Amino acid sequence: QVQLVENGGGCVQATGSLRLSCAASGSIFSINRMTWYRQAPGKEREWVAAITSGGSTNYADSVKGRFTISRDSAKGTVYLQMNSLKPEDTAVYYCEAYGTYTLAPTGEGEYDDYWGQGTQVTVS
Amino acid sequence: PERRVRSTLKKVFGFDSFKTPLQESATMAVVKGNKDVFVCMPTGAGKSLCYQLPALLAKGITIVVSPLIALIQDQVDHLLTLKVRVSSLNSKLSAQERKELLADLEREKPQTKILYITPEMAASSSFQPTLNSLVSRHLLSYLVVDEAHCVSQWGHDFRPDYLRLGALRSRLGHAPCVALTATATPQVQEDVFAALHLKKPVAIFKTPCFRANLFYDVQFKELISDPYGNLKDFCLKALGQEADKGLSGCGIVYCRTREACEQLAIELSCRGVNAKAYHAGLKASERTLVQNDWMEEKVPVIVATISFGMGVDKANVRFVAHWNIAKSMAGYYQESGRAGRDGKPSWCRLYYSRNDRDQVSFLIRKEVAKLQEKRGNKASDKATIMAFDALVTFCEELGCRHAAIAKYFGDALPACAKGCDHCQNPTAVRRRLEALERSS
Ligand SMILES: [Zn+2]
Repeated sequence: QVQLVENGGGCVQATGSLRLSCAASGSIFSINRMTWYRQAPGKEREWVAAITSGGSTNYADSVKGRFTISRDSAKGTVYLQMNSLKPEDTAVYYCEAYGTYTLAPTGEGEYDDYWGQGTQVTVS
Repeated sequence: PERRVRSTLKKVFGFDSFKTPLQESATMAVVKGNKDVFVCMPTGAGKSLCYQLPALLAKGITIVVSPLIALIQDQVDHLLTLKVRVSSLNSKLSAQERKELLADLEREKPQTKILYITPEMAASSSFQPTLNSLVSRHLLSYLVVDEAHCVSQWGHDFRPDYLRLGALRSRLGHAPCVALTATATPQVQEDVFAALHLKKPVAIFKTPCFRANLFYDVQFKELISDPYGNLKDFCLKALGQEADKGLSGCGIVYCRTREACEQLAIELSCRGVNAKAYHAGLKASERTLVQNDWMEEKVPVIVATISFGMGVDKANVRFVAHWNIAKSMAGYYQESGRAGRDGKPSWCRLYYSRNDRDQVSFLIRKEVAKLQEKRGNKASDKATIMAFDALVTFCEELGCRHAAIAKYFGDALPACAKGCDHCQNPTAVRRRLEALERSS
């Protein structure tokens, strides 16, 4: 199977920045849609930003300008650079790997959706 | 357990073993039928068995959608020879044969075990009540969509009918869908998965393209002192890999125009590598004379137009050289693939000219335009130019040539093993690239 492990979170002052990574393990060939969801305590999961194979990026109106996601194509890993942080942006951050094509050199593969473990992010 | 499979494989189909261990792994996955499965194995791989055997171990009817009657027939014919309760429901059936079958399906305990149906029929409301009753009685063990690539506009055999099939899958959620095709770009697999509404996780059994015994390399006609001489030497180096037998094997060369083919046979033959031209221009007799010589090794080398070659395939093809880049990456894989079928080392080489690239690019554009006026605008129009560009990429990148192919077709990282120019000497390739940047 595939492991989605988020990193790069912690506690920071407002007007700070962080950068979250999502290390997608397994024999991954392509991720149709890698999305950043955030779960603020006491609210409904929020759609933050997402990136297609080919790098087509879109962002929630709540984070446009401030946030940017990217793929280190080589590492096989997606990043959420979050600048100009706000106490609102406090949440747990996690990716969905929608349409995650895995394939061994054998010829044996799978196509599936994978959800990441999460990283804790508080903002003073 | 796995006990049943071994038995049904021999007692029914008369097979002591599966062709490949991927065929086995695929088959065994279908049998569990906890997940939908995609099988992308090339023609003659044993795809059919991956649902025919599971269909029989299961205690129900397997419906097999297949896109024209010729295809269905060949299988339903052979399935009968194996004494299997297979039935096609097609429009080539007398209204009486039609009715007798639909009657069968409406009975509890229906005779029919595998049902071969056109996409055409599987859509028609003439079949819907029957289909419903089959689902409602939990009689449906498996839905097979053969030629699954025909849902895809990015696959170049698209069939509007195939779009219905997705809706079908969702109705009989009870039963596994097995999708099969011989070839799928990653875009076609993504289409197939979506348009057939295949339930994630989708188990995939895709035959790797990658073949160890081939050695791919690229040279640039712009940077070559004696083009025709380089070729002579390449052909020779590739031939006589058995010095005890002297000059053993055979080989192929590819050219855009016929004049190039005739001339190149001449120039190679004079330089001392005996070669014949093969093109559509010649009579049928000339074609069979040149092809026969080559088959029997009377002539070691043949020079074929990229428009037309390979009347028949051969095993000891020690080399496939492209003088001119091909229409498409698919095309260069196809063409270079006639090399090395016997498994002994072979050499594939592409002669890259920016003047070639441009000359083909304009011809692609021009007969893209010619089709937009003849029928109109489409998703496939982008794919033509894309297909070609993946091959330009192949040439212009420094990076394992087998891994460049693997990515295009959707296989994981192949274990190259000093098995292409860049894997053997990554710098030589770097230096040769930089060189064409000056002469760009
Ligand atoms: Zn390589």
